[PDB]
Amino acid sequence: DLASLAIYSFWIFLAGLIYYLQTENMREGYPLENEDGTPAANQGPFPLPKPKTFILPHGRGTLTVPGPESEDRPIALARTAVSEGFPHAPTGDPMKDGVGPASWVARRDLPELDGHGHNKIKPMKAAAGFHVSAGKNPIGLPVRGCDLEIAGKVVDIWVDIPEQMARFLEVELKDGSTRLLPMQMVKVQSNRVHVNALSSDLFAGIPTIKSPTEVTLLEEDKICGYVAGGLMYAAPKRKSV
Amino acid sequence: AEYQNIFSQVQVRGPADLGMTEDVNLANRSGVGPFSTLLGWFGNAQLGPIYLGSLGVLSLFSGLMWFFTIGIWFWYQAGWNPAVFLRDLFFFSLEPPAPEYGLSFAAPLKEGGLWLIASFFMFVAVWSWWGRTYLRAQALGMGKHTAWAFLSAIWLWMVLGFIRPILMGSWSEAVPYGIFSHLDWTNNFSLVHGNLFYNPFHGLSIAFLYGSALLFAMHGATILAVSRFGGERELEQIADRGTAAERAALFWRWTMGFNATMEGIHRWAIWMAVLVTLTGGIGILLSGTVVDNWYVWGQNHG
Amino acid sequence: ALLSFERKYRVPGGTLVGGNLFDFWVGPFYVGFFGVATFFFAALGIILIAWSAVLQGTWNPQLISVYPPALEYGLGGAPLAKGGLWQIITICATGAFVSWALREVEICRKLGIGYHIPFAFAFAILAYLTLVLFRPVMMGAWGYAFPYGIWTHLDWVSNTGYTYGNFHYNPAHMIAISFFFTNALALALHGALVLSAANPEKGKEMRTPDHEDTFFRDLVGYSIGTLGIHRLGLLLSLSAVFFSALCMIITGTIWFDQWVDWWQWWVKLPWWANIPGGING
Ligand code: BCL
Ligand code: BCL
Ligand code: BCL
Ligand SMILES: CC[C@H]1c2cc3[nH]c4c(c3C)C(=O)[C@H](C(=O)OC)c4c3nc(cc4[nH]c(cc(n2)[C@@H]1C)c(C(C)=O)c4C)[C@@H](C)[C@@H]3CCC(=O)OC/C=C(\C)CCC[C@H](C)CCC[C@H](C)CCCC(C)C
Ligand SMILES: CC[C@H]1c2cc3[nH]c4c(c3C)C(=O)[C@H](C(=O)OC)c4c3nc(cc4[nH]c(cc(n2)[C@@H]1C)c(C(C)=O)c4C)[C@@H](C)[C@@H]3CCC(=O)OC/C=C(\C)CCC[C@H](C)CCC[C@H](C)CCCC(C)C
Ligand SMILES: CCCCCCCCCCCC[N+](C)(C)[O-]
Ligand SMILES: CCCCCCCCCCCC[N+](C)(C)[O-]
Ligand SMILES: CCCCCCCCCCCC[N+](C)(C)[O-]
Ligand SMILES: CCCCCCCCCCCC[N+](C)(C)[O-]
Ligand SMILES: CCCCCCCCCCCC[N+](C)(C)[O-]
Ligand SMILES: [Fe+3]
Ligand SMILES: [K+]
Repeated sequence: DLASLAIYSFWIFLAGLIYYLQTENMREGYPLENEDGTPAANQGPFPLPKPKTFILPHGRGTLTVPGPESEDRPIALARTAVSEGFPHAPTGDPMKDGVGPASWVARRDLPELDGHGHNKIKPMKAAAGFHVSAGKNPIGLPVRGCDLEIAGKVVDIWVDIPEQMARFLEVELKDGSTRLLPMQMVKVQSNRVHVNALSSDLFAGIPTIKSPTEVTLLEEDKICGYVAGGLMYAAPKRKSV
Repeated sequence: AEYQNIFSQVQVRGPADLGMTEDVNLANRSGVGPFSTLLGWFGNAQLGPIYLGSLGVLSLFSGLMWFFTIGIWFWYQAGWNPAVFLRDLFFFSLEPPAPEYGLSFAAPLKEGGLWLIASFFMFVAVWSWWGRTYLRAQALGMGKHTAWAFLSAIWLWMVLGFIRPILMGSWSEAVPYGIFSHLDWTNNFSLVHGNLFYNPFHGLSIAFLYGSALLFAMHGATILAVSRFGGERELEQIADRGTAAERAALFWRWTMGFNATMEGIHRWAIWMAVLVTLTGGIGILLSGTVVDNWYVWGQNHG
Repeated sequence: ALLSFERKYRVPGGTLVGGNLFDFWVGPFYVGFFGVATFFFAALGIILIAWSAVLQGTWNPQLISVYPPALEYGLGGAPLAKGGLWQIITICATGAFVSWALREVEICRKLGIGYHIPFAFAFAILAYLTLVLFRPVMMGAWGYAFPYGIWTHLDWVSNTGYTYGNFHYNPAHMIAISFFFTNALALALHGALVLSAANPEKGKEMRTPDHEDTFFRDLVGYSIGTLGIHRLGLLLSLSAVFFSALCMIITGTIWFDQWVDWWQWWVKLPWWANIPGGING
């Protein structure tokens, strides 16, 4: 019977398809490692796929996954148990060390470029013809930490040109330097921008950008990570409200 | 609350974005349209420009010829009165030829011909739009996944309106153009074929439709959740994994025990969707051609 | 075993209950208080189902069916073999689903991400709790809920719909359906768009988001953007479910006749109500 041939074939295909799908999703973070970083014993029934190579634009090489996996950065943690499966305690300051919710990946130290080879993200002062077009403009607003203290003042929005959206607020600090706060972790309010992740005193600590009119992917990860970790690691100084 | 990033807090605007050229014939692109601050809270404020070559003209014109073949019928059915047209809009229906005319085009405008005309016009509209989905990919140097994905939808549509009625001997077996009539068609189809809940393909189709809601809820939630780390920038995350890809993967790994990569989620995405209409299409094509009653079939096939 | 990049994230912290007491993983799975809550609830949920199975007299998953209490029982308790087990298995299910959500919040807290996933899941829990709690409570009996069985639940769906004629005419349900279909359209397209960019014509370099917009603006005259679309899928799919819940919460409670007839309100507005011609005059 043709319905029976059809249905039975289909389950075969769905099996093959799931197989395919699952191996395609092992292109990163595999093979599995024990907590010491060595190759784990049981990997699983699905093999690593045959590798594929992406040609990056703008002369930026290729990326060829799966491949030799490495953090390319040292990890300040230490076991807390004598066996698998327990948390790993920061050996210093998790925020300054970039661990836990302060974690950052070691992405390239160049800026994401757009489809015409131009920095995707620029301070709005440098992005010709960009302006705030609706909503409250935060440039000038003071910035407040979860300790209810003033950390700085907003001095520019950093915009995504091709996507025409706000990605960071550049915030000037007590000492004149600036920091990028991810826009997703701020609350623009009538009369201030409130950042809840960090307390005022941890703002200096935000990773800085080597060049004042661009952010590299690496620096983005460092800043985004630093800011997120605050939620966890600044909760002592986080006053209720 | 923290920002949830469902709507934006500040909108910025800059010069109108005319797009990448690659190989696209710019003679056939339009100018930018207005910008909508309202759309801006959720997505992009920019409307236009739109590529509109010879195939687009064919598709839209043919597309309208469809919507006015039906319309004319509806106004007519209303006795030309706009009060009635508006009142009874959902009850009007352009119905296919009787079973007596089989696959012939020999049937009177008032009792089938107008249905065939509208079907002709729709068939030209969709297929032409299909070529568009390919060519626009092509002109930009991109993959053809969209065209291939679209073909899955086209399949179910083709089965319902063209392949199945052809294999059954009569245009009468096709769906009518009408809001309520097509819901009645759908219901009575299931009744006539033994309750389509007994059709395994219908079953799968439901699993994927729901699963599509499950997946996109998961996925969309996940990107929004890691958007403080640049998550939505999925292509550069594909070329250079960031803490956003890693936190997303690990959320899921720690929740359900396994997980996607940032390109890989999109293969689960494309397939979960595409398999809705793929399976469903098979389900219907078999209905009444190979299997008259799915309850009965069920009894004899597990 | 851990992902190549995972250890750095496995720091202590983020639990809502029990401090460190349950802050560990088993293989890839985070446990936590809500892991233990979930295990407890699933376990007992499953035993009690195997228990119902034994008393129906079957072990086949296509036959096992735990039925709610006969409508007689109203909103009270029924005995174990005749309505209770479903009642207690629903206490386990909701326990297990709600615990799973709170576990997801603990994972988010450890990982410093947003709480979107677990909030989203909450919508699915609500649809479920509409079909087994809010709707059966408002109607007056646990009997109006669906029974736990692979096929028997589909039996309930059909029955329930047909009680109101062709259920297609439920207007909340039309909105529901349109969201499920549009969601599926949006997934197809999003999947396909990213992949077409990651995976361009042979020999060619990866495309950029600008190519994704240019694609869609060329095709339909608009591009919602990469943040937009993720907002969109979440919105469509959560909308689909919210209207699913709504379309049932109103059915058998505020509207309980044939849904087809509901549309007479529009057909009979007094201006066109009596004009001759058309379908309805
Ligand atoms: C699938 C099994 C049955 C069936 C069962 C059902 C059931 C059951 C239901 C529907 C419902 C719908 N069905 Mg049906 N449906 C079938 C086949 C079809 C087909 C088809 C061509 O095959 C079509 C077109 C429709 C159409 C529709 C819609 C009327 C409605 C919601 C669709 C939706 O969410 O779309 C996807 C969403 C989209 C947004 C795509 C549409 C976008 C449009 C085309 C673009 C607008 C552009 C604008 C005009 C631009 C102007 C600019 C200028 C400058 C002026 N059905 C088959 C036969 N269908 C539901 C309903 O509510 O009916 C009332 C419902 O409950
Ligand atoms: C009482 C009714 C029967 C029943 C009768 C049917 C029938 C008959 C069919 C389905 C089908 C489906 N049913 Mg069923 N269904 C029932 C019960 C259910 C229940 C439920 C909770 O009980 C659910 C969730 C579903 C769900 C589904 C879907 C999984 C599937 C349609 C997929 C889809 O995307 O189509 C939507 C997609 C399309 C129609 C493709 C359209 C693509 C074209 C190219 C678009 C044209 C655009 C146009 C030109 C412009 C737009 C204009 C305006 C919108 C007007 N059914 C009961 C048992 N169902 C379909 C199926 O696959 O069955 C196997 C089908 O044929
Ligand atoms: C003859 C039958 C009637 C009909 C009668 C009904 C009835 C009756 C109902 C629907 C409902 C729905 N129908 Mg209708 N419907 C009909 C025709 C259709 C057609 C069609 C194409 O013709 C379509 C597309 C639909 C579409 C739909 C959806 C809008 C909705 C189902 C989704 C939902 O509620 O999800 C919500 C999702 C859930 C409830 C999932 C819950 C998941 C929970 C949170 C977790 C469980 C986890 C699990 C136990 C884990 C297992 C272990 C792990 C796997 C390890 N109907 C026909 C005409 N329809 C339903 C609805 O709206 O319900 C609210 C409903 O009750
Ligand atoms: C996995 C299957 C799912 C799916 C996938 C899918 N659909 C797709 C695609 C894909 C992958 C596309 O690429 C294609 C698309 O382009 O999306 C943007 C499409 C598409 N899916 C569509 C609809 C659609 N899909 C559906 C379903 C699904 N599609 C499934 C759930 C449904 C239903 C019934 O649920 C519908 C209704 C269309 C939006 C689009 C195909 C468009 C098309 O074929 O158009 C030809 C028709 C016309 C040209 C007529 C429209 C004209 C307008 C009225 C504008 C007039 C302009 C004029 C200049 C003004 C006139 C004014 C006066 C002068 C008169
Ligand atoms: C709200 C939009 C959509 C959605 C969203 C959604 N679902 C989610 C999430 C999100 C965002 C998760 O994070 C979570 C997840 O982990 O996903 C992988 C989940 C989830 N969605 C799931 C399923 C699911 N979602 C569905 C639907 C949807 N989910 C919507 C379409 C459906 C259906 C019918 O369409 C199902 C079946 C699970 C895979 C997972 C939740 C897993 C979970 O809670 O596990 C804990 C409990 C157990 C492991 C065991 C429970 C056992 C009980 C004690 C007994 C069983 C009782 C049951 C009621 C009987 C069922 C009988 C059937 C035959 C009807
Ligand atoms: C549509 C249902 C989803 C089925 C999920 C199948 C994937 C299981 C993958 C587990 C192995 C991955 N692992 C443990 C090596 O990381
Ligand atoms: C859901 C589709 C969205 C289209 C329209 C969105 C309008 C919502 C605007 C709300 C945000 C405004 N504000 C000032 C509160 O930020
Ligand atoms: C037999 C052809 C099948 C193709 C599907 C036709 C059903 C579409 C019904 C949509 C309603 C038409 N209209 C004019 C009211 O919009
Ligand atoms: C690409 C994602 C894979 C999704 C998993 C689908 C699981 C199928 C559910 C089975 C129901 C079908 N059937 C034949 C019993 O009717
Ligand atoms: C519907 C069933 C889905 C269940 C998927 C759960 C997969 C978790 C696998 C964990 C075990 C790891 N492994 C395979 C390496 O041993
Ligand atoms: Fe995505
Ligand atoms: K400027």
